[PDB]
Amino acid sequence: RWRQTWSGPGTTKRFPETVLARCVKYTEIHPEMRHVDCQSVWDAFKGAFISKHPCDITEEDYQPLMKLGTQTVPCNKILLWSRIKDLAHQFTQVQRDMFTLEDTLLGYLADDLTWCGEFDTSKINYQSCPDWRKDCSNNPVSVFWKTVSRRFAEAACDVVHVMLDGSRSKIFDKDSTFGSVQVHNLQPEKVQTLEAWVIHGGREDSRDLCQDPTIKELESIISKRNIQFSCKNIYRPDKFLQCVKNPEDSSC
Ligand SMILES: NC(=O)c1ccc[n+]([C@@H]2O[C@H](COP(=O)(O)OP(=O)(O)OC[C@H]3O[C@@H](n4cnc5c(=O)[nH]c(N)nc54)[C@H](O)[C@@H]3O)[C@@H](O)[C@H]2O)c1
Repeated sequence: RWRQTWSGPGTTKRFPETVLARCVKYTEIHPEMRHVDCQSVWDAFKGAFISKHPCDITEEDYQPLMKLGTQTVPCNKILLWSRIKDLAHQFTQVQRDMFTLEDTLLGYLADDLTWCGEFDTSKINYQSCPDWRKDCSNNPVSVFWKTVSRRFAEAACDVVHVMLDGSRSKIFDKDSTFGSVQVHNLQPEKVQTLEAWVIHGGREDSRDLCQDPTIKELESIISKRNIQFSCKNIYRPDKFLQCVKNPEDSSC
């Protein structure tokens, strides 16, 4: 076929098999998630979007999945990120210094995957899925991520960290999931400080990007919520990762 329904990529090939194998892998590795039955997890995931108009998905559709994937994360060890997923994950890989959402069962199941169904049909749509901008925002992927990102922000306490891409037009973007959802769902009764790490993509020296207009916006939004704001430049992401792997000795 030469003309698809939606303007975005279709469900990832072997989506059922992949979600299930990820659930097996995760539950075998993480002892706290040993009680999880993976078929019922798959079934709840499936029940959220199958037979449903892929432009009419709600947070409620994902409630059975949220329940089965319930998980305690150390509240003071949360790492948020925005436009810098690779470094965030390489970082938390080193010695579980922290957790990203993709280190939870639910985030781990869905990471890098696309999925949608069809109204009045129980088929998975492997040909196309709604683009969140071109088509509609209430689609299975977008709704999933909004819901889990929010619950993950709500679980944080004490010092929360966020990695930001210092080479973006807007280092902090109000229209990102981080800026539109997570910053507004950090709980001021629990969260003492939001500390931003601004990751330089820029060669060598470079500016004090903690002074960037968008970082000041972030500071201002967070301060008006009664949460403290902290910022640090990461001038050389290569040296940072090395220092995390091997603290001191090296000129860290
Ligand atoms: N792992 C993920 O794919 C993912 C997707 C969406 C959200 N997250 C969580 O929010 C933060 C990252 O989201 P965000 O700040 O939007 O950063 P990015 O722009 O790099 O988002 C990653 C992808 O999510 C896609 N995506 C899909 N739907 C949307 C949407 O409705 N609004 C929106 N802003 N982005 C969307 C988008 O096209 C990107 O491909 C971070 O703390 C994660 O824990 C993670």
